[PDB]
Amino acid sequence: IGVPPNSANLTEARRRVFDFFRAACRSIPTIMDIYNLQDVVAPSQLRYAISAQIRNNAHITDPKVIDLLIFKGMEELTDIVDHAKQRHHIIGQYVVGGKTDFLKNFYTSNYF
Amino acid sequence: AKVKQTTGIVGLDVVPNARAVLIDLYSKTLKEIQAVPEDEGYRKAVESFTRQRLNVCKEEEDWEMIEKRLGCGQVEELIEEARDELTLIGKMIEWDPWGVPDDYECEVIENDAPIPKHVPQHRPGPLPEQFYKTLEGLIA
Amino acid sequence: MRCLPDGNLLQTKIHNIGATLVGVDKFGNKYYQKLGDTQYGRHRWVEYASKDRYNASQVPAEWHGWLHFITDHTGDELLS
Amino acid sequence: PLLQDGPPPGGFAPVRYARRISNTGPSAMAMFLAVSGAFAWGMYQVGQGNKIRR
Amino acid sequence: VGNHTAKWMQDRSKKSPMELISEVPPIKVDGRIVACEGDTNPALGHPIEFICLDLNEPAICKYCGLRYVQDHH
Amino acid sequence: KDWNTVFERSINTLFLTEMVRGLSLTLKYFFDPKVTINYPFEKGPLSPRFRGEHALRRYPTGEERCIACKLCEAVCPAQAITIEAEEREDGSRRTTRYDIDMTKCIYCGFCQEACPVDAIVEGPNFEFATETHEELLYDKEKLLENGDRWETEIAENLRSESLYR
Amino acid sequence: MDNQFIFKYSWETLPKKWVKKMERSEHGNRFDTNTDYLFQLLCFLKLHTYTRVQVLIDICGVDYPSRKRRFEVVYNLLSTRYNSRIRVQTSADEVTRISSVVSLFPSAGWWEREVWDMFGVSFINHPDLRRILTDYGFEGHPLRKDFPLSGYVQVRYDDPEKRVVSEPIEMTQEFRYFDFA
Amino acid sequence: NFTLNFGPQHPAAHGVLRLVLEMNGEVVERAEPHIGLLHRGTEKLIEYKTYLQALPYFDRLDYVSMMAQEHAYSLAVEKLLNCEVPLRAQYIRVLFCEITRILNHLLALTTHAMDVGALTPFLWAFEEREKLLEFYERVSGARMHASFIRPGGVAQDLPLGLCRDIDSFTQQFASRIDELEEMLTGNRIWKQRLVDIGTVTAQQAKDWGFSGVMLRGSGVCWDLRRAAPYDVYDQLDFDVPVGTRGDCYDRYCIRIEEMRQSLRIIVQCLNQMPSGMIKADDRKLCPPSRCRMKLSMESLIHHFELYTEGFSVPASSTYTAVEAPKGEFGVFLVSNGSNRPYRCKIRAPGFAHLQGLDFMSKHHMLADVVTIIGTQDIVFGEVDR
Ligand SMILES: CCCCCCCCCCCCCCCCCCCC(=O)O[C@H](COC(=O)CCCCCCCCCCCCCC)COP(=O)(O)OCCN
Ligand code: SF4
Ligand code: SF4
Ligand SMILES: [Zn+2]
Repeated sequence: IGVPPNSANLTEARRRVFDFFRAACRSIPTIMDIYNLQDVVAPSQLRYAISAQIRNNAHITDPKVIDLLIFKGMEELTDIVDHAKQRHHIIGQYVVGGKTDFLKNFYTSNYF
Repeated sequence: AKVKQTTGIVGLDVVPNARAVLIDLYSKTLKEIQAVPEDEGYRKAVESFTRQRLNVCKEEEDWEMIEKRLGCGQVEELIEEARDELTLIGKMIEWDPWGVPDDYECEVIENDAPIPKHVPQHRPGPLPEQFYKTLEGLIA
Repeated sequence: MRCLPDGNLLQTKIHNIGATLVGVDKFGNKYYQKLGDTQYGRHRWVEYASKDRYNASQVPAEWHGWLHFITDHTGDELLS
Repeated sequence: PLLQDGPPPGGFAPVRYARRISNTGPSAMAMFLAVSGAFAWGMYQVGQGNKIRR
Repeated sequence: VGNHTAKWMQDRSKKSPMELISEVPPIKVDGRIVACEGDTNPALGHPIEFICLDLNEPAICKYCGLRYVQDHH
Repeated sequence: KDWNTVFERSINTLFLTEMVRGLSLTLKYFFDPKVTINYPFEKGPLSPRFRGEHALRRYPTGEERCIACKLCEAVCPAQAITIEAEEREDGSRRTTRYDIDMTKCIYCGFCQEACPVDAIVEGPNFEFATETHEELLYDKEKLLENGDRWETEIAENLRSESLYR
Repeated sequence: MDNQFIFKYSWETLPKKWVKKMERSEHGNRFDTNTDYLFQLLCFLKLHTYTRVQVLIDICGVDYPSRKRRFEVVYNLLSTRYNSRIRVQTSADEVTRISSVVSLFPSAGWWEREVWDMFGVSFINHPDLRRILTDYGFEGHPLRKDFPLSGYVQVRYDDPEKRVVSEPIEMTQEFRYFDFA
Repeated sequence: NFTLNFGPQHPAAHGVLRLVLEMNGEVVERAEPHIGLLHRGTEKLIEYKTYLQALPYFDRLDYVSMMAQEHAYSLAVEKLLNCEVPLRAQYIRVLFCEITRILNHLLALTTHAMDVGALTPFLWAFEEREKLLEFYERVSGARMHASFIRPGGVAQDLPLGLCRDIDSFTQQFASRIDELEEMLTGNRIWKQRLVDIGTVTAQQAKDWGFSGVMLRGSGVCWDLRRAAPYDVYDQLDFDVPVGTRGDCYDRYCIRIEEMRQSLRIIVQCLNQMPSGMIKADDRKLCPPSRCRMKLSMESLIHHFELYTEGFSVPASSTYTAVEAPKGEFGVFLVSNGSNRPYRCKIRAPGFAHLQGLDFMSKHHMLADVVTIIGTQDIVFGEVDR
């Protein structure tokens, strides 16, 4: 319940990561119901987005940074579930549901 | 000698046998403090004020005389403080914070910028003489 | 006859009984006083020229201070 | 200027700040006696009225 | 009527402040210096400004735009 | 404790004796005169210090008092004042733009305290509610119209208050 | 119990390794301690007969971006028994959790939530550590010096969605920074 | 347990009050306030203001006790500057602080009474409130957010005739207090709604950081005006009422008595009011007179400096507290030597008091929750900042 002490090493931090990932995935049906996503996106895409977020930070080696990331992820999950702010194609911070990029940006504006 | 009807403090029950309770608590304290190294200032301070209070309690049979000579609140509050000191003595044995580290450094600053008379300032007044006896014994 | 539907105007007509006319402004608003003590001696009020469609913003500056007890000078003395 | 808002010479008249005691009010026996006597005499009158109605 | 006044004044019924101040004739002074406060009561005007009248052209108070000239020379 | 005191307590409880006093002094106020003000024919009292709608003032010659020193803009706690200025055609230091966002302003009067020439003031008007937000974005010409409309009262109040500030 | 007695007695009685810095000043007696001794120091001050620091008045953070440990956490405490005030401070960074003092002072619960919300400092053994002041789903810690005054997002009613929604900010008139230095 | 989500979106019960309660029938098992609905970033805004521009933020924290927070902030700035305030200004400050205390207590008592169904005392008390608002407006030109008390003293001197009108108010206020009391104090329904409701022990009050009436109701004799006096409070006679039961009824009685003692203090301030300056004479921190600035260079320069850059405060930090009507109101001010506060932490008593709602309301009826909220005297401007 209470905020745990910082992970002593990468093994226990990885264990906390796995626990957070399980808790996030198990809450997917509740999120699908709350945001009415049955005809918008598959549950596996939500799982895939969560896992991709975990993977993009796979280079972190400091257990304290991992603990902080897990705490922030838990808070964001709690706000998504308990205090949902429905938009359409967007849940929280994730979008749900022949020329190079330079030319497009140049046509857009002078600030890239 | 008359029994106290109220302490006037909500939740602070009257203790009619406050003298015996205080004597037992102080004796317990003077025993349990011996687990602290003799050189530690905490031990000397506790022994000093605990012995003074215990002597006052032993001499005076009327709790009103104990409250008057001590200058420290009702006997019920003196009991709260004694129990808290015993609790603190237990935590401190367990923490074992004693001794001085090898590369111990400590910065003292005595900032003397004055403040106006009119701004809020705590001016409690002088403590009972035992506090100063305890302090001077600690310094010496 | 405006008294029957407009009760706000009726209260002014009633309390005008026995009042002293202090002055009239350029819009025709009439200013009255009593010199008694009911609302701690505050007995200044204005009867607007338009018995319908009266509005508080129709009080000119020279009389606004007198009406709000800001000054004891009437609109006439200020204008002079 | 040299004139500031303040108390008059001698200060202001003293003002009370403590509660004032109003009054005890009607006596208890008096209320018990009035109610009891009204009950007894009125029930006697109820009997008289019932006899007349009959 | 100028470009400065046209930035804010969109009503031409009244004269602009620039024309109004220009219509006030210069105040004649006995002397080569005059102090302007912008009001008969100095506390209700502008900070006191001392103006030299050595030039033939009327001298302008930089706070209220009042103009002063030497009466004799 | 005693039959008399127990009886007196019982009667008082049964006969609601203490409820009578509240009824009585509620009824006393029923016949007294009322304190209600018959707005808009009658108004509440205000003082010469009252901080109402801002206004820009002129000298009696018609010249603007404001010299675009920008002190009011600097001090404004709400950043509700926006000024632009330049040399006028006759060389005068004058505003080209003087805006007050009446919806940012906190009506604190700091601008009036800061002004060195009594140009900007909070006048006595408080009845200026509008139907649109844009009408509450006052520009320089509107403020000068306010000053022309309220000049006599503003000057009287300034005469009154010059002995304190 | 004056600030001369508190300074001298605390020097004589406290374990030495608890206090790194001691200031005596009319601005307040101040003790600086490492994060690992904060809890024990506060428990000592609360329980000890000659201090009886029973009231935790508040906890607040201060951001110092030029410091390796940028956050300073300040504990303002009061002894109604001796009519005296004490300030105890410790430093912290963005990832290092410090001990909660809720078990010592129940009043700390919300003040710790506030420190976490405003600055991002986390508290070990805090029973319920979530944001308390900001909007749900808020990102960032507004009282950090690098957090912009107007933030990053604003809200408005969106008729097509029939709801209030959040978008990146757009300022009609930007905040003007007046540098008088 | 079922969960009742109570948010009164109206000033009947605060207005941004939001409560999640767990109930066992009509019995409250746990009360969880949700706050931040009035969090406006005051502490962040202040860091972008000069010390003078920051002052109006303090009127808007406990916006029923405006001048008290003004006073606390001024005192903190004076403390860091080592600035000496003239005696007349000290007396005016205390006089206005006690007027504010009366304004706060009238509002708190009668809004609580209206919440538990007594309608008339609200109207009766708000007329007296209107008279006191008139004193605010006569000195500052504002009914509520005066920004009148400032570092160094007060913005302006009293207008002629104000002291006489205040004396006239004091001559009749005791009867108004008596009327409120006879409406409430002895009434059996009022006692049944307040006696043994929200009991607080002295240990609980200390543990949860309670102050003011919330602390004195539990028998703890503690008032900052006597414990850590400021301005001219040490020259004034007044009593500190303390409770014996620690419940809502004791706190109601304490607030009534505090109004009586405030009346006493006001009378003393009126009689002891001295002549002289209302602003500190140090010409590096206070505005010159209008006539001086229009006549003297040094004065003009100082006026320009003061209203553009503001004064500097030497690098330091301190905590300053006053006995606000709602309890201990404190400011932790950090200065870095510049003309803007580096950090301004505001310590609001309502924050501690509302945190205590869970333990206070445990095992009480649903209808007692509003009673306990009323006895705490919560204003969310200071809770949320
Ligand atoms: C021409 C004028 C006509 C007027 C007609 C209407 C009169 C006005 C009625 C309205 C008065 C105000 C109403 C608001 C009060 C409502 C609250 C009532 C509370 C209540 O009932 O309390 C009970 C006692 O009252 C009671 O019990 C009430 C019933 C009393 C009946 C009396 C019974 C014995 C009388 C003696 C008879 C002996 C003679 C015959 C042999 C005891 O409950 P509690 O919890 O409040 O306790 C605390 C006691 N402090
Ligand atoms: S009243 Fe205050 S906030 Fe409004 S424009 Fe004037 S200085 Fe700025
Ligand atoms: S209104 Fe006054 S303070 Fe503001 S720019 Fe004009 S002269 Fe300066
Ligand atoms: Zn001029």
